[PDB]
Amino acid sequence: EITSSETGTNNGYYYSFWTDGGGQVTYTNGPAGQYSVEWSNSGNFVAGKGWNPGSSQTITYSGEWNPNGNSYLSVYGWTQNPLVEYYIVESFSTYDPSTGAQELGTVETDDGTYKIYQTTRENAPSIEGTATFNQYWSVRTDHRVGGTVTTQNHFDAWKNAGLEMGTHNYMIVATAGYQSSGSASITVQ
Ligand SMILES: [Zn+2]
Ligand SMILES: [Zn+2]
Repeated sequence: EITSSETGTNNGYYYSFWTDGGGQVTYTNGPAGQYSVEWSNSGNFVAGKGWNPGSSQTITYSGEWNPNGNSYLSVYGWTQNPLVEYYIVESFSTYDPSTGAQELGTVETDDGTYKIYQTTRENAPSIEGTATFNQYWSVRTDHRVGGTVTTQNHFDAWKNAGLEMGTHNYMIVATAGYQSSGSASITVQ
């Protein structure tokens, strides 16, 4: 359906499709909370459906995620003032996003354990344009596709660990890839 970056609202869900234009990345909206993405020798992309703005709602999602190479399935979003990109990583394939970060703790929620990390990005694409911003990570120890994410438990754990959150911008269930191929079909319930 679309092959270049776009945001909108479809069947009552915010959607964000971002690609740096590398290889081929194809996104489609489905009924209700559903989206599909297919990608071949991609650059960096992030795609999904959810809310704008995010509250700190309990997310339920279903579907399938079939990467061949580097990909993450995550609750993904932004805060503003301060500018923060955050990830609650449910699965990653061939590359752990927290590589080269101090573990700041763990949080137990939704029948799993998540390792907490903070990174910085310098002169990087953001919802505000080229910027410097912190990235917060919750990375599940037992990878899964589907289930419940109690986002407030992650936000509270990050704040407990001294990681400041801003005003919530969007929050989506995202499929991310980098220099990989794959497909995914995800429904936000
Ligand atoms: Zn995995
Ligand atoms: Zn398992």
